[PDB]
Amino acid sequence: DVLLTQIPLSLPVSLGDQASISCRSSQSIVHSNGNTYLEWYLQKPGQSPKLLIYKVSTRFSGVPDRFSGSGSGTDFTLKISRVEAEDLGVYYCFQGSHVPLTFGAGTQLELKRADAAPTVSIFPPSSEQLTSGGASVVCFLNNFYPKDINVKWKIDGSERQNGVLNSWTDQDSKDSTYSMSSTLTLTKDEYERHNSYTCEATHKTSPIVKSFNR
Amino acid sequence: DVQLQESGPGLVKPSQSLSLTCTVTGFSITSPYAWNWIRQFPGNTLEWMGYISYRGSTTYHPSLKSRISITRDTSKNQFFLQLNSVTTEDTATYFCSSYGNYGAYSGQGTLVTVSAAKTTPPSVYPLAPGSMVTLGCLVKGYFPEPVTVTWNSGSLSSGVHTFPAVLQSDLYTLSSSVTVPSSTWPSETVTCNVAHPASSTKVDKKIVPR
Ligand SMILES: CN(Cc1cnc2[nH+]c(N)nc(N)c2n1)c1ccc(C(=O)N[C@@H](CCC(=O)O)C(=O)O)cc1
Repeated sequence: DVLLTQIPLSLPVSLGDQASISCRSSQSIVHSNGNTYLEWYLQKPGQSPKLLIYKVSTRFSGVPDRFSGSGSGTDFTLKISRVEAEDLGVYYCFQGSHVPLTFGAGTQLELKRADAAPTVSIFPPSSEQLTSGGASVVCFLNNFYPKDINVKWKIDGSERQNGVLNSWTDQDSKDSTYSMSSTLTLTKDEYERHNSYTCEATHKTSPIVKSFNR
Repeated sequence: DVQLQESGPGLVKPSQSLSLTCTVTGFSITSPYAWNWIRQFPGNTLEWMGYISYRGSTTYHPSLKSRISITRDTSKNQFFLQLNSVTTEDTATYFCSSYGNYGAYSGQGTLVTVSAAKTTPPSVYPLAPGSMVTLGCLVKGYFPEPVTVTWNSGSLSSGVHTFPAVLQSDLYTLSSSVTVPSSTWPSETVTCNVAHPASSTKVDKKIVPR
């Protein structure tokens, strides 16, 4: 199978910047008719991927001139001469020259900004959930930048990892920050075995700590 | 003018087969060159499943060839996808697309969930704390995806984070946060509005302190 290597996978940019994405083919993608079916797609969130460039350098209908494709053999490049607010999303390269037809892993074109520490909020289980015999402890690590932040749970001085469910949001369109939710899933009985519940935002010292006592 | 519209069931039981329809408008499926079926896995990678040409000959992803069948109805201007012995690993957003000398056109895509799980509404719980104040909503144990979360019918959208759903074990769970000034809460009403269309539910949970 033809493997497509996209370089880089994450492209941090400022509006107005010149951007370049590379697509490296594991083998030649020249079809038996001499044509190279190398395509570039842009996927915005919620939307389906939309064609930008096909046959290496042909711009699709409605595609601006700031988007251009080039390359030969195993190295293909998508260039964005001026990054606009509407150009943000995930870029994919695709080859249709050999079966199976294949895509690259996707390049996230993301907005740069200054580092931001998260806002940590901890929530004891609700009385409504306790009545059902369940006790979920929820923590939010909101509006941080870049993705370099983690969660750490401590229950009465001991690190907790089992029963922890984490989810990260995409880059926020409001301020270019990321957010994450961490839920410690316990039964009412498990929750009653412990007193002090601690949620921390960690970095590669210094953590942002939130806690409550049962 | 050109439109490719996917249709079919959103839920399929494991070992059963998924069937999807692509309804084409704007031009004929008889126009060159290929009429594709593509899938995008949860938060993921894209896979070209196969295509039927303008002349009716098929080309499949070798790994799917034995389970996959792409057919067409030239007079209805539709093409079809059949994927047989389905696994939980077939859960994806399925799109139909076209390719030719003009480039490519893509449909909007529909999520097809492959699970043994049955339709369950979520349990919605308020999250009140123990200059700004963060409140939340826990939307637990629903099936299938999706749910929609709004805060005060949308007037609070500015300081809202609705986190992606996680699957455990065969049910989905999500949370949503809202941050408002300390002046606004508990003095004024903050309500979390959750809708799960599949089970026809619409719940409104108010955030009450202590
Ligand atoms: C090898 N490819 C298949 C191919 C290429 N890129 C794709 N790109 C996408 N997005 N999807 C599919 N299915 C693709 N399939 C391929 C080869 C030759 C013709 C072809 O002969 N095209 C025209 C005209 C050929 C010509 O230029 O004379 C025809 O009408 O037959 C099309 C596609």
